[PDB]
Amino acid sequence: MRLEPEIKEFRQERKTLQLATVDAQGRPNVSYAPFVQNQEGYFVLISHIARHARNLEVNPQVSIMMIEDETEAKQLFARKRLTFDAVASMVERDSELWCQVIAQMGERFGEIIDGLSQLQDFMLFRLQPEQGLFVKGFGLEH
Amino acid sequence: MRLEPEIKEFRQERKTLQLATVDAQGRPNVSYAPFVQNQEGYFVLISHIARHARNLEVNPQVSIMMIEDETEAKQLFARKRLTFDAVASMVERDSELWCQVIAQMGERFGEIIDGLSQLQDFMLFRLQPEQGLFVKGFGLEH
Repeated sequence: MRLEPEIKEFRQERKTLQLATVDAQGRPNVSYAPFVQNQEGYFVLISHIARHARNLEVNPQVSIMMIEDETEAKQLFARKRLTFDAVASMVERDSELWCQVIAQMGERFGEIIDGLSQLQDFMLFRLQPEQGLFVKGFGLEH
Repeated sequence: MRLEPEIKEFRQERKTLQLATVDAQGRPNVSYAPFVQNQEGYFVLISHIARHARNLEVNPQVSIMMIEDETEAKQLFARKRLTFDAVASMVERDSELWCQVIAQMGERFGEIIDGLSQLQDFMLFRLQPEQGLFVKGFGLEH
């Protein structure tokens, strides 16, 4: 497959981001979150109870990775993946952006989003890429 | 399944760690690496060319996650997973621990290890847990 269409198929199939966040003193945390993406950036809906949400609140930098499953990988030392760093911003509840992304998320993930989007500790973060994109295992590399 | 056997099964079946590292100014990076574990800690063999290896060298804190695959998860918003923070240290090439761990890795991962263990950019890091372990999706929770 050609590079560009393979990237597209991958972004459409993968439902989760792996995230590296940091607290105010720069202690690292790794976590994951289901996501949707659109013209405004990548969006995750996560719990303030968990560290990654409290981290993105105080220190709005994230390293993001979208990666194929261990069991799907031809080569474990070369998992097909897309990686990029981003700047995090919280999305105001019930704002126009909020309603759009929640809608999108419901469409991708279904009923579950109904409950989650009601809970006060669940915050919506917009993540916007800034320093490039790394792509491994696509096109000529597949 | 009971908690303890379910954890045992997971660590045996899961072959990579997802890593959150930080550079000298505390900027996050997300990555992954095949691992082995033994009584000396968790071990990953990674390239100094890549950011995570240079991060671990200069700022040796890391957040580690072992996580079930996306396509296998019953619920995407509750992927079964183990998470822990750790301290990293570099293992001296051709030292006793190096030879011990390379043999273990070759056993888990096969001949690929023969090549990587000979590339000078590939370094062996020991990751040791310092602040307990978070267990999500096991035993009574399953």
